[PDB]
Amino acid sequence: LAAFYHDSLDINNDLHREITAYRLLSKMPTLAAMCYKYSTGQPFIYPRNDLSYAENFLHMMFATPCEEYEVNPVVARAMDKIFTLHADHEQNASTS
Amino acid sequence: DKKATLHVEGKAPIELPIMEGSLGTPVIDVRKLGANGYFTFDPGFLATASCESQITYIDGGKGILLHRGYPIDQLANNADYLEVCYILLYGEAPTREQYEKFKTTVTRHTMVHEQIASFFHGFRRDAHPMAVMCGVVGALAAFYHDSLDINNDLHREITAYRLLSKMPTLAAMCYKYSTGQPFIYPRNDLSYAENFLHMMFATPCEEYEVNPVVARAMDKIFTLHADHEQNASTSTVRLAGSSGANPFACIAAGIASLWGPAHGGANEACLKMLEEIGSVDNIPEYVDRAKDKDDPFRLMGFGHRVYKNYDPRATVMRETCHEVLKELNIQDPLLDVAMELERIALSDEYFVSKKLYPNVDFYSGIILKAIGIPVSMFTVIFAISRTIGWIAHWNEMHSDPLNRIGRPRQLYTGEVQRDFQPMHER
Amino acid sequence: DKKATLHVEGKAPIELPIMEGSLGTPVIDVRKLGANGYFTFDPGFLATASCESQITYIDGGKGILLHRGYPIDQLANNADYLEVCYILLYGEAPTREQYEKFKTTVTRHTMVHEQIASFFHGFRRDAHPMAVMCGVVGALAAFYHDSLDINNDLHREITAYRLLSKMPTLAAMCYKYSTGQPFIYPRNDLSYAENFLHMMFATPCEEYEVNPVVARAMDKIFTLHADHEQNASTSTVRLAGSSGANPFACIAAGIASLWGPAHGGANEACLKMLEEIGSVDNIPEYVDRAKDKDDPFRLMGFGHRVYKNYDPRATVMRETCHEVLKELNIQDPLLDVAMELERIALSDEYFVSKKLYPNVDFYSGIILKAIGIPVSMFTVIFAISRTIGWIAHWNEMHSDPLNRIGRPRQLYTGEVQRDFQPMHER
Repeated sequence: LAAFYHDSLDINNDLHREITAYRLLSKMPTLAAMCYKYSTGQPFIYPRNDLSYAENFLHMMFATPCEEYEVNPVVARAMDKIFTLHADHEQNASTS
Repeated sequence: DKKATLHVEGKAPIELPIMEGSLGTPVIDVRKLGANGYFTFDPGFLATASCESQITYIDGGKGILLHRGYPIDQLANNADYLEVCYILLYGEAPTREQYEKFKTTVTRHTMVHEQIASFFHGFRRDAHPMAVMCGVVGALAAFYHDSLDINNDLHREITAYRLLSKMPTLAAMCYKYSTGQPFIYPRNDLSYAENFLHMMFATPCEEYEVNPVVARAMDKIFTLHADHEQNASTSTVRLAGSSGANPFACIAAGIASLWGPAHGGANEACLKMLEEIGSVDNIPEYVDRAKDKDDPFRLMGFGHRVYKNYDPRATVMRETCHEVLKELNIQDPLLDVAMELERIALSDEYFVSKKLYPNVDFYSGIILKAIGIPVSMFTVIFAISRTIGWIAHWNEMHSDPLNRIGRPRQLYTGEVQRDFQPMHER
Repeated sequence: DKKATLHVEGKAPIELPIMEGSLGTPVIDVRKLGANGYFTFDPGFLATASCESQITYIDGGKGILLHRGYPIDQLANNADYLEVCYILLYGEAPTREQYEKFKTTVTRHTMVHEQIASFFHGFRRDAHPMAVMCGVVGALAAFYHDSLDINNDLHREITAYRLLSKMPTLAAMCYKYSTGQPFIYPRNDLSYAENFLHMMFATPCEEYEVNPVVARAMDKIFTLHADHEQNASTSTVRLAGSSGANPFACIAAGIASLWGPAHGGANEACLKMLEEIGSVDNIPEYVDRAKDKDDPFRLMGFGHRVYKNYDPRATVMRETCHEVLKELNIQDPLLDVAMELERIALSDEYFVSKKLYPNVDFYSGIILKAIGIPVSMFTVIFAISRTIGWIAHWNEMHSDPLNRIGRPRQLYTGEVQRDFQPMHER
């Protein structure tokens, strides 16, 4: 990603910084599910706009081209909660 | 407890155990012949039983074909192919629950790993499909070799599911590859034969709907070619497996064998004979060129080397063929030719008398061509069907107490010992 | 013109022709046994001669190995491998001119098409080399299938040159592929064995100079494994070829066969036994664990199933092994172990009495490991050597008047005929 946007990207322009945050926020789950698909040798699954963010992650993770995958909403709820409870933690190794 | 005795001239009688099976020809046990200073001579092994087996029984003269004791006609009129596969693997008809579980599992393995899907781009698109099929089955060997302990009978069970589930996926991939169309993923709401045809013919441009008469036909085809006792390719699979070789590499060897025109070309040779006649007009003349013993032209697809009177697979294939043609209502000169040859075989005395009935190859060629399967794919389909028999033989071989590495003999006809002299000295 | 007679109990005597070769065991012709209502039973075909052949003669007890009548020791002490290959193909020692022409041709085919070089990227880099080797030989089949008429004996000659020239290129490619180093092109100023080692070990980072003692050793290794009469892999190549299969697919089947641990693992099993002993200290204790009949530990690489007294290949390999070790002057605990086992085998009565001499596998394992060839490549090297024997058998089979498709029999031990009832009715 760094390679790809480096030229368009002026870190002093606070508006480029806003776009950059949307980019990481939107793509991170797509890339995550891609790693999963890659490592197990299954095909990538495109995002579906009719899905919520957590729903959409699980779908990209577990769906196959072989049938309709239906995300169980208890699980989608759980995944949402997980994202939330790990969103931020003040200063710490990785944030620092 | 009988015995045969073999006498030479001034040597003592040799005693050889006679063994009998549940059915068919008794055998003379020659395992110890070598110690008495002879081997047998048997080109093609036409008289040599390499093994005991419980899978498939054939008695040609009487028109018998059995899988685990079940007659093929009853199997084909009353079971789907996967059920027949169950039988070949486990030795008994499954319960409904065992069958449901068997279908679910088959379905789960139907997708092919992306790494194996990539391997197609190793071939040119015009490579012959059986070739591609060999390579691709060899890739499976690469892929599972490390996880795979052939002594663990549970790895062997998984391996059979893998070939059973993937073989049609790979087959349809070869087809798509060679015509430059995109691969089609399996669909779980489809039956095994349905799913094959869909992966073969669907496109991303519309919904493809598999006609159920055709899906029925394809199922019947799989079934009627599932297994055939010992024969070039099955023996190849056993012989290669007797060294402890990876099962997928053994299957690949079987496919290599099947691809030989003398094992896997009968379907085509039969279409080729129809094109050679060209028109209904030319029937009687070509009829007579078959009859001319000195005329290279013979009728391909009539009578049988083994099912001399009646092949019970032919009766089913005949009925399936007529359904397909009525349903697709094709108009083609070669069909008419084919259909007229059939009327003649079934009336004309010389055909009824010389036992020259339209055989299983005749009808399966017609069905395959009528459903839009190209000639280059005929043997690959044979391969898809037979794979389940290969693997069951392989398994049975592996579980045999009498299993050991093959080392056939020869009769030496070459040079006697002579001294070699270095090139500088000549 | 003798005959054997086989008697049953109340049936008439059966008359079976006895055939004799130029050398070795006479054979009882059973081609017509079937018509009298029997087959033989012969697991492994240990007593069944599938064919006539002039290529290689073995008499184990007497320590004889002949290629077109030339004894292997004379061949190995006096010819290079390509000369031996010439002999296997054409049946006679070449003149100097025929040999020069033969070398030039071999050299011309040594490069592999870029399209075949690409096919490696189909595999993961850690795939087992024999696997890669199968696929890659299957790719050759794809590539030449259309140009290739197996009935044209001139296509068959070209095909043998192709396998002979490329097999070492592909072998070294598997090696480079699996270790992630770049491929090394053939060099025409090098000899065949020289050129193999160079393609195996050179890098773009400096001039690689092949040590000539090692190149000599590698040549000897090729030679001593060029051919071995009928056996799992060679029989596999014939059996698969009997259907008219593409020669490259037949070779691929042979490689599949060879890869089975019971055909191609002897070298390794022998290194594995050395690592298991670990130190000179542990010799006598492990010696005694071999002796314990109830102790799974046996000595791998001593004595022989076939060359019961003396393998004449072992004498040469012994001398080659000592040259290599003196030249490379390696210091390794496993070498010391190996060398001490050797001193013992050659003195200790129980070894000399039980005929447990250090065999051709013992020494070739040591040479291979000492020259930096990894274990994963041991069978691939066996495959490179043997390919020339495979192809000569294949050719001879194809030129046989008695050639026909194999269809071995079975003894049926399965279920008797039973009715099948549909699942809904159970």
